[PDB]
Amino acid sequence: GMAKVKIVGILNVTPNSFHDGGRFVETDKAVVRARELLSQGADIIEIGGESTGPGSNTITADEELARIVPVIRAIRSSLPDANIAVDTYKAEVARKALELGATMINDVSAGRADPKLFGVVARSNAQIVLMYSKDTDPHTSFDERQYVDVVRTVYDFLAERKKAAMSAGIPADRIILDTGLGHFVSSDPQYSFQLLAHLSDFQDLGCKLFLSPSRKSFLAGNELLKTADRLPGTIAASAIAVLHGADYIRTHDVLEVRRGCEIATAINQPPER
Amino acid sequence: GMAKVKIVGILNVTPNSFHDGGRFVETDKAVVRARELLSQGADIIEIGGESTGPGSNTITADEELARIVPVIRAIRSSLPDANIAVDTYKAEVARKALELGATMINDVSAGRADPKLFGVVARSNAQIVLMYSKDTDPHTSFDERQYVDVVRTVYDFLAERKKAAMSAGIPADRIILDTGLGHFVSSDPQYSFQLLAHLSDFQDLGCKLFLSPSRKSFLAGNELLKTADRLPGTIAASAIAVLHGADYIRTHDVLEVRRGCEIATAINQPPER
Ligand SMILES: Nc1nc2ncc(COP(=O)(O)OP(=O)(O)O)nc2c(=O)[nH]1
Ligand SMILES: Nc1nc2ncc(COP(=O)(O)OP(=O)(O)O)nc2c(=O)[nH]1
Ligand SMILES: [Cl-]
Ligand SMILES: [Cl-]
Ligand SMILES: [Cl-]
Ligand SMILES: [Cl-]
Ligand SMILES: [Cl-]
Ligand SMILES: [Cl-]
Repeated sequence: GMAKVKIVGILNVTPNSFHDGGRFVETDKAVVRARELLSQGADIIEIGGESTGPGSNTITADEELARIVPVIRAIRSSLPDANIAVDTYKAEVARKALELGATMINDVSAGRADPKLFGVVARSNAQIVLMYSKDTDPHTSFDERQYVDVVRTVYDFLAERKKAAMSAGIPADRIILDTGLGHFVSSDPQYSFQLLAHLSDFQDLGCKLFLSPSRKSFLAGNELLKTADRLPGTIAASAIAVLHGADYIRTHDVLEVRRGCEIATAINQPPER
Repeated sequence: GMAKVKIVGILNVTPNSFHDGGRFVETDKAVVRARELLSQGADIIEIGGESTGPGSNTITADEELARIVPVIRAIRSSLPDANIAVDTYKAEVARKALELGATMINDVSAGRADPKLFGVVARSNAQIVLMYSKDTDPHTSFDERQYVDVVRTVYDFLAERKKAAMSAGIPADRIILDTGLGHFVSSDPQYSFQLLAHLSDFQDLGCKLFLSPSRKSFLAGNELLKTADRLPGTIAASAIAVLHGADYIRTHDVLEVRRGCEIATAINQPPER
């Protein structure tokens, strides 16, 4: 029987008032959202303290740890079975995250931002998700980047990042590959669609596949739909991704995306003979 | 550029009180639903007066025409551009439907229930949709029918129904094939999934493909979801169907299914070179 896709629930820690204090309130609400993520069917709770999309702000390592360290401590204290991923590109944030018990590190830079992040992951058993980004900056930008063949560019990029991660001590069975979607690839939505169509081409690299459509820009369509109207598109994009080899789906709509991806897994399942 | 999938909006005419009178009220509401179907993006309005799923009731031809004849007359009077399909298996209902201006006839029996339906369609330019059904009765039944290979059984069935429709005078470019889904195939949901997986195998028959996941039984999943919770599953099933060759998608959720299927069409679209 074909195994299910693992749903990665998103849990971003963004302070209400970015002044001093009031973080105890923000930690309490983050545990509430994490419990609802689990109750909707999420297999992994991805805690991140720094947004990396276009228009996002760069935050220091001290501020990043100030946001996620209380959250990880609270979740692993009351929900010790829940597997936790941490969305970070700093080696210092990853080190403290792995000490607390995080089992996965999502690096939007694919180890490029902090040269010491690869080794910190290697000295553990944590898995790492290398995502393709059109920019060296982990904070992607609004740019209608064009490609002669986006599939070859992303394939060759992830191939050399996997080699760089293996040379740092991370085995291939602990490396997860993310072709990137939306603005990370291009503000031209055609290239996110082409990557979804040829997702199975990346399985030759021998690593589990990680994708996050999650109401991104490329799901706007001809109607120029905004975020509130992208749920049908993100269900279809995530389902077709699972049909084309995606092992992880990172989304904000855990309940609906899991139920849609469950249909894709059932379509991929041959009969019981 | 790859053409879009044509969304078929469902419009069932079921009397409120099945007594005498009050049909003028039911005709007025049916035009309202038809306008909303068009405004959500439906390309065809499918008007049917007889449900054919399990537990449905068999109605006479006089009653069937009593329900749909005022509806078709009202829609084609105020919305003369709207293309109209009629869900019927009776040659008499199809004849009156084609005279009023219907451009498509959806026959759940694939011409088996009324031997004269094929010829009535042939004396017109209307397209016909032949759907596979496990039962000779157009009203399908609750039955966990098993198959050695459901794909071969449905393929050979549609192949001989197409030959029977061509021998009756209907050209191949006016024949649309529906493998059937849900209870029409089997109350065992595995076979609807296997048909979706191998939908592209039916393109060898040389006809446009017609599918209607539309919150059927097989989308219940392990959670045993009921109809209200099947919208994510029906978006994923319809999108994967379009990815696998479906030219028509018949649904109740026109707005969401069209937006999800639009993502599938964009994934199927190769770059502009
Ligand atoms: N591995 C991976 N990580 C990511 N992190 C952030 C975002 C930003 O996308 P978005 O859907 O807007 O999520 P958020 O609202 O948390 O920024 N996308 C990815 C992604 O696509 N892949
Ligand atoms: N060609 C075709 N015709 C059909 N007519 C009725 C139903 C019944 O399915 P359902 O989703 O329950 O629609 P309704 O609520 O109108 O009965 N399904 C099909 C179908 O799958 N294919
Ligand atoms: Cl290039
Ligand atoms: Cl390649
Ligand atoms: Cl956006
Ligand atoms: Cl059999
Ligand atoms: Cl076959
Ligand atoms: Cl049902």
